[PDB]
Amino acid sequence: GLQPAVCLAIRVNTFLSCSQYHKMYRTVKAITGRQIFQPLHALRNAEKVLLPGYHPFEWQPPLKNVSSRTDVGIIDGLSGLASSVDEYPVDTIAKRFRYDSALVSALMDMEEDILEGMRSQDLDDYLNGPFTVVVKESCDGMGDVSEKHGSGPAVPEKAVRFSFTVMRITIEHGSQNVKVFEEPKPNSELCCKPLCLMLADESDHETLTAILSPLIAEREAMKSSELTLEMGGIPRTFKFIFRGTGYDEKLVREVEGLEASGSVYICTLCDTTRLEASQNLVFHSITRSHAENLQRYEVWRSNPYHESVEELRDRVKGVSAKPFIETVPSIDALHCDIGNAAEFYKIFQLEIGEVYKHPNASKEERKRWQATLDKHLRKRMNLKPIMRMNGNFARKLMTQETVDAVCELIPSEERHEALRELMDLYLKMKPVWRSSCPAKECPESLCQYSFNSQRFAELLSTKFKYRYEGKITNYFHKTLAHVPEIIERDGSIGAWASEGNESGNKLFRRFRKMNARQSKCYEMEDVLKHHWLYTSKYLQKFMNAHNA
Amino acid sequence: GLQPAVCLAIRVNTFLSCSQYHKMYRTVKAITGRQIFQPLHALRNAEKVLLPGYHPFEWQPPLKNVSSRTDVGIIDGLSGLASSVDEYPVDTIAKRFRYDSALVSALMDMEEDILEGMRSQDLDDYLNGPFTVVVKESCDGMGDVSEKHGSGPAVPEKAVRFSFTVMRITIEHGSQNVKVFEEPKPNSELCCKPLCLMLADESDHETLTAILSPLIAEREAMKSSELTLEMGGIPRTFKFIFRGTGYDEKLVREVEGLEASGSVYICTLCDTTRLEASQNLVFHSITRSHAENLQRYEVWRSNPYHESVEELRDRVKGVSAKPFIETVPSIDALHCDIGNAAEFYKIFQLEIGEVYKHPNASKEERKRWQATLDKHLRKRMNLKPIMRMNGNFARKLMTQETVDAVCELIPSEERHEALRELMDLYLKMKPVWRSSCPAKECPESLCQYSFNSQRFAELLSTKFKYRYEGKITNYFHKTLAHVPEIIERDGSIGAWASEGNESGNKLFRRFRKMNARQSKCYEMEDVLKHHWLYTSKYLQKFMNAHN
Amino acid sequence: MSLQMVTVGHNIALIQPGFSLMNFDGQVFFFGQKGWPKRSCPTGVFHFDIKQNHLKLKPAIFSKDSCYLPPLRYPATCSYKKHQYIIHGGKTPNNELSDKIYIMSVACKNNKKVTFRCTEKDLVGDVPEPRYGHSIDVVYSRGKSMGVLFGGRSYMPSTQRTTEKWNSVADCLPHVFLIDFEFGCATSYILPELQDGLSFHVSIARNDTVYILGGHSLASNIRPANLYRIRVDLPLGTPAVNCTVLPGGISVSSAILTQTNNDEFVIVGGYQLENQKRMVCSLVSLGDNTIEISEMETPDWTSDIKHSKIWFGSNMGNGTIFLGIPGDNKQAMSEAFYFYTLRC
Amino acid sequence: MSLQMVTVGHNIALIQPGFSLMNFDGQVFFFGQKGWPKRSCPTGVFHFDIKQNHLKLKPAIFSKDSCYLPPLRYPATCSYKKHQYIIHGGKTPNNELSDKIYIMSVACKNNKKVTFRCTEKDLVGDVPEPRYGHSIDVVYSRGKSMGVLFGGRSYMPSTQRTTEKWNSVADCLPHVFLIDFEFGCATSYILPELQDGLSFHVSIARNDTVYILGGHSLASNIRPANLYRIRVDLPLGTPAVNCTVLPGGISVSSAILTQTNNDEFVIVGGYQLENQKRMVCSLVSLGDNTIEISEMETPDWTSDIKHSKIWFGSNMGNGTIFLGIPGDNKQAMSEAFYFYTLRCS
Amino acid sequence: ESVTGYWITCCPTCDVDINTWVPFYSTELNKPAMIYCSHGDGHWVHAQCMDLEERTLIHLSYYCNEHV
DNA sequence: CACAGTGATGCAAA
DNA sequence: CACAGTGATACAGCC
DNA sequence: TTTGCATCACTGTG
DNA sequence: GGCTGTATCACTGTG
Ligand SMILES: [Ca+2]
Ligand SMILES: [Ca+2]
Ligand SMILES: [Zn+2]
Ligand SMILES: [Zn+2]
Ligand SMILES: [Zn+2]
Ligand SMILES: [Zn+2]
Repeated sequence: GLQPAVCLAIRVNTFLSCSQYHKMYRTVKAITGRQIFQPLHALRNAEKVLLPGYHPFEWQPPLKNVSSRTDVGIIDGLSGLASSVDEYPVDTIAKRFRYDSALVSALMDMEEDILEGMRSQDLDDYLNGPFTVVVKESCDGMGDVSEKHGSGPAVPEKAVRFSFTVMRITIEHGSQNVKVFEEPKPNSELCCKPLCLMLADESDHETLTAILSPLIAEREAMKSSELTLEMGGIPRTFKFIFRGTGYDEKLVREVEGLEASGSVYICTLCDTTRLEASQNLVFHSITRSHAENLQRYEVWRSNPYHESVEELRDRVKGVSAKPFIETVPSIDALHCDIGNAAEFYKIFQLEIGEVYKHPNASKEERKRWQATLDKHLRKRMNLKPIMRMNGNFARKLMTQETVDAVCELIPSEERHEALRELMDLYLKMKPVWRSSCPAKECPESLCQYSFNSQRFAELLSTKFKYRYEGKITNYFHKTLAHVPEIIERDGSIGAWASEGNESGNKLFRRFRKMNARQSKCYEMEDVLKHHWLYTSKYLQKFMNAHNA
Repeated sequence: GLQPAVCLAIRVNTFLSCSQYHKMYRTVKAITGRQIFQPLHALRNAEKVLLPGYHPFEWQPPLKNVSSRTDVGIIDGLSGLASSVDEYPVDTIAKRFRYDSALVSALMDMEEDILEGMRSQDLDDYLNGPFTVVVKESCDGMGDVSEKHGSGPAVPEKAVRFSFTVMRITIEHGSQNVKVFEEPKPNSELCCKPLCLMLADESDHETLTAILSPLIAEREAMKSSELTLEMGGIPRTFKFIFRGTGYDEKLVREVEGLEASGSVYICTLCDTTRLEASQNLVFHSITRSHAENLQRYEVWRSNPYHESVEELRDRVKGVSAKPFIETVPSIDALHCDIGNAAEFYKIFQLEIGEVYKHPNASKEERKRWQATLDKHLRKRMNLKPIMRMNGNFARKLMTQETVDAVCELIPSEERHEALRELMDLYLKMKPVWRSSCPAKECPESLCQYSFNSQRFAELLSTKFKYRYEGKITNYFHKTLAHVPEIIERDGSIGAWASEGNESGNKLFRRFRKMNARQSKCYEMEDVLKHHWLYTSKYLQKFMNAHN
Repeated sequence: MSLQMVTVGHNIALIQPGFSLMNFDGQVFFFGQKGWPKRSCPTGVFHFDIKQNHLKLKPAIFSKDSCYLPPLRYPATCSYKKHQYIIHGGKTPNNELSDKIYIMSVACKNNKKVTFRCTEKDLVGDVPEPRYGHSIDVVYSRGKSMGVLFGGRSYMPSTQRTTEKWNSVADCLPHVFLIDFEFGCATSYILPELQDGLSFHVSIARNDTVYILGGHSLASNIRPANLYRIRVDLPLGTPAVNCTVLPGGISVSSAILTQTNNDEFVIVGGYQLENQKRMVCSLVSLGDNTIEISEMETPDWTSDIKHSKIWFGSNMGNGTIFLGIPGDNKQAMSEAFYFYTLRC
Repeated sequence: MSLQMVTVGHNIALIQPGFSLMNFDGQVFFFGQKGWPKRSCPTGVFHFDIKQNHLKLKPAIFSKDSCYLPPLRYPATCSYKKHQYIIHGGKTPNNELSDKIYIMSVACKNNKKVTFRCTEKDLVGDVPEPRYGHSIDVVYSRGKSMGVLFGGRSYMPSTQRTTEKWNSVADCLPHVFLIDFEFGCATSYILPELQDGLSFHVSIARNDTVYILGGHSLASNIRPANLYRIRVDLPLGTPAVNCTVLPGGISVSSAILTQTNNDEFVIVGGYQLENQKRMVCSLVSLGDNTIEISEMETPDWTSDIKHSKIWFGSNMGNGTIFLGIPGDNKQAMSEAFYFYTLRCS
Repeated sequence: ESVTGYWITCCPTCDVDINTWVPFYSTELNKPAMIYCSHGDGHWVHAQCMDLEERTLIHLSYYCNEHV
């Protein structure tokens, strides 16, 4: 005996396609003689409960511009966009859920953990007090996604994924809010529920807006409302406080209405010129918001003070487009680490070439330096040369042994000491913006942060002025300035990182190849459904049922 | 209670990694209370009798320069190549089986198949006659294989795969030979048993020969010998016939010592030049052979007649290297089809712009013609532009619907009939060299092949003389001239193709990142072992236990 | 009609379907690019310069007293006469309709340089709802100049809009709007002769009449061959508008109109059916009170144009039409269009 | 001594470790490319022209009587005075040893083009076994000229070679070989002072003596610091060969030799240990009966050389050594090796 | 890339990075454009690193910042 | 005439 | 301080 | 009522 | 005494 739910959990979690599962079931049944595994149709029937559009729910007050039906599943991402010849050409296949249905399905799946945590917090398991659900949104733009032969629109070779993850649930049982659930691994791919999958270029602003507008409309509609849902008997009420902090820097620039990623304004958190950032490096403040960006765009369009182009650009600091997604200003840990690793790699390249003294940069010497650095790194730290910069190279490059090996190629000893001190300061600052709870895991490092940042800035301005005099990278500016304020505001930076969505990209790329139909009108639907089934805690609980 | 062999077969053929199988077994045991699935160590113990190097065997006479041990498994592909600083740099990691042990294992895993084949033709199961087995050899060079971080050799981003597939076994009863076994899917990826995996560039002659020399020496030793094995409790004697046919044109030119890439001499079977092939187009023969190439290289090196460079190359017929692998002269069906499809694509591009009427054209105009063809090939045939042509694109482009769709772009209806006739002739010729048994499958198309070839050549020389007057592509020459005879000699063309090795490349890519340790000193051996297990008929036949 | 190919430089990606071409003193200007303005040309208006069959797009800087307008995608554009371009409606890159009137003129022209002035005007009265794909013309009568605006496409009203069909469109009401730019007042008239809405039609501006030909009714999914004549009388009191249906019309949608000669127009392009393009060109001869439409010679279309699925374009104001064909071959390639120029 | 970088054209891939450089009346030639000869240069020999620190490898055309020799990766090469070069042994691109002697001379020289004549000579008598990395020199005594060949590395004998260790390399016997080129004969001599085989050593050819320094014995995996003098006398009868050990030797393997001035040589490059490169250069001063080994000033090496794992090179014969470092990485082909020229005064 | 790999540090203050490169001038379709200088042996440097304008780059299409 | 998938749908069988 | 693998080996523990 | 297998328009390795 | 379960090693891939 083996239940259909358990069979589905095994099949989904152990990366088995339907054909492979059918072969396994057929062989087991034929050889043993008893039906250990349930049939594929039974599994498909049993997989409908977990998917969206099955449980009844109510919204009080009723959602504005959103239908009241509670039986809607996978729907077309175009949202009825006109495909007529006369109108704007449409070359994009997209599939998405409804946001409210996805949230209600996620809450129904998490029901068991919610009740278990409520019991563990010494609270009676029948309260209907208004909860508070925190969901982090992520939007990522992939590349090198090959198109398929067949009839249909000439879709591009890049995809866009929009997903959400439930981070925290709190309930009021007095003068304080008690937490009943918290994700143990926020960046794990096992908790990143896809919501929309489209095949369109990230920089294709028109198509991106046309596809993603309904989701933003739903999110704005249900920011101020309550959701009543029957959970474990009693109906209970939930509230939602969305927090989108998973986008990368370029996508934040594109959706927040800011200018191109290369300009005189180089921060999505504050409004500071590159020269001012380079000359200050320490003291700033967070003074940017979605409503402020909307007002800035309105000022830019209306030109109320009748100013020229330069004066107008100074007045509206970088905003030249109307924002359409409300993103909380945040620092992405993964991309910050990647950028810092690339910066330190270039710093090592310069240092091993004696730029401070006798900087006779030769067209051949500039490549000799890179070649010798790459060979030395391969021989000592076992790192191969890579064109781009990824996370593992960053982690293996920021280690102290990397600087110890690089110092063998620098003739001077003062440069050795300066580089070692800089690397030590960076490594002391890193665990503050990467941990899931800085106030409890690295309290000394969290407290001793302003002094370390000031020393880092002073060293970078004194002993490395040959590169940073009127020029500081955006990630360096963010790390030096807005780490403590953002930690105080949110609680932990890194728990809201984009690692979950990046791993969901890998899961998407695997499923599109070996877990879905190969047609052009069904691949996105099948991939979305299988991904949602994969990120189900009810199914994942069986795989860990061995130990209790 | 599933047996360990059954569990191993399920895990191997369902593409389940060891960790995933462990999770499934743990969950099933915990939630059922009975050990339905056998554990990982039981599976590993049960898989031992399947890898090469378990069964005893004998060689009579003993193989020259080959050890007599019968317990050698995965060995180092470098074959003890010197790795000191003074010696030539070594930048490759390779793992290989011994050829004799691999063939012993391959013959042993099909004991039930051999017995069933013998019973199917009314022969005693205790026969000890000399089984003559023909083994097809394939070698491919892949590209874009990512290097891994670590310490050791700086391996390049390319790999080379060597594989063999047992084709058929014949037993001599009375005075006639009868086929005990015959592969029903010769090009299938399920019979592509690997022998040597390495990470080196295909066009790296020094490393390629330094790695592949032991295998060729083993094959030469095994060519004149016989193998005594035990099957069903009876001793049996086996003789081997090796046929190397999976090589592509570039690899066969590089190995057989011919001049690389395109040159004056274009075919690997005859001695014709490009101009002679373009002038005749219908009549040739087969004269190339390994011994002939060796003699040609010796003549080239010695220069007995004291001739200049031009005369010496004319006398040597394009041989400028010493061959080291005996590759049977043949045509690869997959690459022949791909090349012919590319040539027809180019012909469509030229005929769209009416080159036959306009002698010259500009680069922008040619690009516009190509863009028009690519755009129009999507509305009607549902295709997309591809940088390099592939098999599915070829099979879709060679249909009559494609010429019907491109017909409505040629302004003149005079060219429509010529293009349609050319396509019809190509489609008549294709099944002859694509079938696995032309004589018993398409006798009508096989009998009338010379007439179709002559009509095709006349059409090319009369209508399409603006591209094929003085220059005919090598694959077109092979198809038109060298094919009515390879069918008579060997028996089929598509059977001896590189499709199996090309499909096994996909399994190699999957296993490298899903069923192998992530390290620079274990990945090759893990991939080799898992591929050999995946290509085991004893494990395969359990999955078809229902029928 | 002469057909030539024009090679576009490094600003090719800036040309997307639905753009607008303005004619100022013999010069051609381009508006309605793809995406929000970059830092090279923050204004959003370009100097469409075509010479020896080569196209260049140079930035143009607005004046200090101008409003930087967003990039529209299907505005209703009309000329006005001391020469102005009045644009209404359109779609911003964020896929939201705009209901603002922009008047664009020239402040000062330097040596091969032109500075524009853009002024936003707010309408009062029965203001037209946000829409795109409509037509606006200017009518002069008895010394008074007004504007006539017809219907187009629009999103569903906020009281009937659902996120499952957020991007769905519907034809606006067939009412006729009369706009006075002197005080910016709009009055709506419902004419019994107009019952089914139209979109992507052709409007011709005579002395005191506006002629409407072509269209695509969304509700019935047809392309009626109905010709309408809207006549506006402008006495000292309230204006009067009368609509008359006339025979001899043609069926076309999203066609391109050019003015080769006085009392004469040329219609090129369109879509007779969903996929059957209108390869024929029409000649419209206008009189003081009578009009006629005839069929002219079909130009020698190239191979790519005859087999293209969609085509767009605009009028350069000098008897020429600038029209494009999608490349449909983009393997990380910048060249995605095959622009051509046609001369009548 | 000064070090200067040199850039190669579009055929840099033709340069591989072990390449031989030949000198003919001030002209530099390159032999031993990578892979079999292509259509551009069927002969396999190239003109190595350096102009304003830029390297060009031009094609060369053999004569009518030439024998087109296969590329050799580690041949033993010596000069002989019509000036000619004698090449013995080596490894062919098919990774098999050769046992043939090639004599290369200049037939006719025109403007910016040279024609070579290659002749194959077959040895008789106790023919030396195929080997690579050995040293052959030319000795003139009492008006008669012969050649002295020392041992190197070879494969296992054909009756003791197993396919599991096919590419295993073993040192050859320390027997010395005397070769006569007028009649192409050979004779082997066994000496008591030589008991362990040596490979990748340095040979100096004086009037009637051959000096052997350095080496690498694979049997013991050591690099002895031994200096041997081989004196060959050519009377009317059979030749007499004696060997003598001399204190003052150095330990080096695969070292590069150059001749700067008369009765003076310079040793640059080589390996002292497996993971260490001999960064010091040595000066050898010849004499009537004694030689002097001294240490010269260390050249200002670049940062890439001092921290590289291997390096190779050859001698141009004009006091300039052409050396190379396997720089960059195996990636998109933007330089695979880095080539320097060292001028020793 | 071919033989024109633009990913090389133009100057000590070379702000160009492969990970975060963005088109500043309206001419870099997929890869940044580089300006060649004939001072000494000559060298290719990124256009953005020179702090030039779009019009200046168009006019150009030499001594670099450290060579003037 | 490459071949083993690939998942949902639908009709036939016990 | 990303995280779920990737397989072979060795050793503690239980029926 | 629950199982089982055929069918459709595609894939990837070239 | 023999089968079972789990820690450990140096790496991966999506960025
Ligand atoms: Ca990304
Ligand atoms: Ca291949
Ligand atoms: Zn900031
Ligand atoms: Zn031939
Ligand atoms: Zn730069
Ligand atoms: Zn310069």
